[PDB]
Amino acid sequence: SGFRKMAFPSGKVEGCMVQVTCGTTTLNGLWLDDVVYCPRHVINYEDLLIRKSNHNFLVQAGNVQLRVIGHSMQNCVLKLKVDTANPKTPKYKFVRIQPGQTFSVLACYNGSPSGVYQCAMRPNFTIKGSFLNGSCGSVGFNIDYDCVSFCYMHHMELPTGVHAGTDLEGNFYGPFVDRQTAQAAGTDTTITVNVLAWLYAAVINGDRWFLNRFTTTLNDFNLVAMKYNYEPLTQDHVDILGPLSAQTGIAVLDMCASLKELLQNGMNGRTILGSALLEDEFTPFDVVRQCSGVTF
Amino acid sequence: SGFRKMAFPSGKVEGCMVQVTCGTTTLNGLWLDDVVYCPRHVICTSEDMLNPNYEDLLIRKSNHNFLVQAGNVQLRVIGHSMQNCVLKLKVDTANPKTPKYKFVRIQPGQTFSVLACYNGSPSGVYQCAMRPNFTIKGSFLNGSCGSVGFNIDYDCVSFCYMHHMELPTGVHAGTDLEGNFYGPFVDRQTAQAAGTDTTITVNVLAWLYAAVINGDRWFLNRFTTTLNDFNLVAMKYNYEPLTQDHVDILGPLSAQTGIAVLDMCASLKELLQNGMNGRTILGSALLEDEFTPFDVVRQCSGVTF
Ligand SMILES: CS(=O)(=O)Oc1ccc2cncc(NC(=O)Cc3cccc(Cl)c3)c2c1
Ligand SMILES: CS(=O)(=O)Oc1ccc2cncc(NC(=O)Cc3cccc(Cl)c3)c2c1
Ligand SMILES: [Cl-]
Repeated sequence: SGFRKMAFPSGKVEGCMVQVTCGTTTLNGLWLDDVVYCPRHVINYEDLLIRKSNHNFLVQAGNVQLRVIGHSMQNCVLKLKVDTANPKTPKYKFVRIQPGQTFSVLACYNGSPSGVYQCAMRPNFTIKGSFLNGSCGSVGFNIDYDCVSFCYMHHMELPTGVHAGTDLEGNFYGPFVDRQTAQAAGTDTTITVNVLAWLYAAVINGDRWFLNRFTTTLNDFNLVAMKYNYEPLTQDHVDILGPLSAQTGIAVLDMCASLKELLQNGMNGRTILGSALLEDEFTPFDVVRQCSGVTF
Repeated sequence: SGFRKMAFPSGKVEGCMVQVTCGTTTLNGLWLDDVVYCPRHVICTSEDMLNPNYEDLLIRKSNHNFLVQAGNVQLRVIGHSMQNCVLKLKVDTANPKTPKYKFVRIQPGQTFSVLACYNGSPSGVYQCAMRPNFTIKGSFLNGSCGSVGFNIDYDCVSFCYMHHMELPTGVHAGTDLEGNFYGPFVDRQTAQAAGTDTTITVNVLAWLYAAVINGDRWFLNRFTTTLNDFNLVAMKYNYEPLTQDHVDILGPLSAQTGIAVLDMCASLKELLQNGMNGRTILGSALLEDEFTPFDVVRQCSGVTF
């Protein structure tokens, strides 16, 4: 029993965190094999990069200084070739996630990991993270089997306190650029398939007060959900929730009618899994994993 | 900016998790130097759990009855002893991944990270608090016994909790790493129930100071309170009494934000009376009590927005 916002064990990622200094700027880098990946804003980026030499980049792994022997840029990520392969390099992949998907963030300062938390890529491509100055270069990841899938690298904070960054190939999530200009997150929406998954997790943990005898149609549900700034629910989402529907005995459009009643009438002083708000940062896969005990 | 429930990086603890098997029971152990620590109920059958005599069950065991597995390697058990509710298995190999560590016993209201494991394999990490009724609201399934709670301030891992059991309400009970239970619990399948739980007042106040640091002040009022009047009101909402120690501990946050502890107590009093009126505080519609004053100072900036 119990339902917590759970992050993946961070050890495989901790053994990759390094400190990258260029002039006055210090941020975090990801050391995989003989390459250190970090935000290019550590340095017209091609014009600024051409003026740099290998010895201008100081890379520190624990108490050891790594020697930079080459450098290149890929989109908004700087790739620093180092003379030493990381002996702690785990099995890994660079993957680009979609909005609604969740991941763990290992927040670092000066190449030293300080905390791990779980979060979701919002529909407006920002993340509601917890980052201070020096956090740049902190990474997002998932673990599937013994393989670390790196999906996010932190680049900046927006004026609303939310965060923006790139995949590990340097492509930003969202219409953001890595510069000091007028940038604002778009109007955000609630991740409907995730709220439904979280409602199924509450039923599994013995919370059924919100269940009712009613069912709905996908069309009627989407007409109602569009009124509350909820993301549209697709047939793919309905298919993905299939296993949880079979385990609890509540059809996806049956649970949608519960969500419709919760949206139109509120919680009436009640909570669901210790929350007075509808939680949208657990995917259907996160719910099945936390209510099954998958290990790494 | 931002405020998340943050856990410590778990790598230093992952390199200590092992699987302990005794007969049909399999659970987690903590391998530090040449000793594996695990719940003593690993020696029990389900029948034995009603009235187990651990001393009688342990005397019938030999070293080779305990199977310890670290990754794909079998460790050889060369000795065994019981200390309170923890079994200490002496092994022939010191853990090369043993971090700098300490065993610390925490008090209610204190927070810690939990590395939830099954079959000696870590599956997840989350942050939680020791409730005033000595239980923890964790997320654990069967096979999670032996998972540990810890804090990592600087380079030293402070082990404070080892998971032993789930109570009827879904909450969890366990021991410090010396085998002493937190709360009036026994490692026995007996009519045991968690006491009525209360809200950790000093933690809610710390979290209200964190909201002010992140630029939110809608909940403040022009009022103050005496400590006695605050406690008379707080007790009616099942909030823990606020002591002078708690007021002293909140001193730094009071100096940083410019809001006296007893003035923050007055906003808390008003929030309990009015609710949030459709508003949130740090993305929450409930008053959060699982961040200590120390957690707030660690996570938040030193400059108030
Ligand atoms: C603004 S500050 O308080 O001085 O420092 C912070 C604070 C929290 C912060 C949290 N995450 C990231 C930060 N850094 C930036 O956004 C730097 C920046 C600027 C322009 C363009 C880019 Cl790509 C990056 C943060 C800075
Ligand atoms: C056997 S079950 O209740 O269906 O599965 C669970 C579920 C969640 C669980 C979460 N933590 C621990 C579990 N196991 C026990 O409590 C074992 C036990 C029993 C009596 C006394 C003691 Cl000291 C220990 C859990 C079992
Ligand atoms: Cl303590």
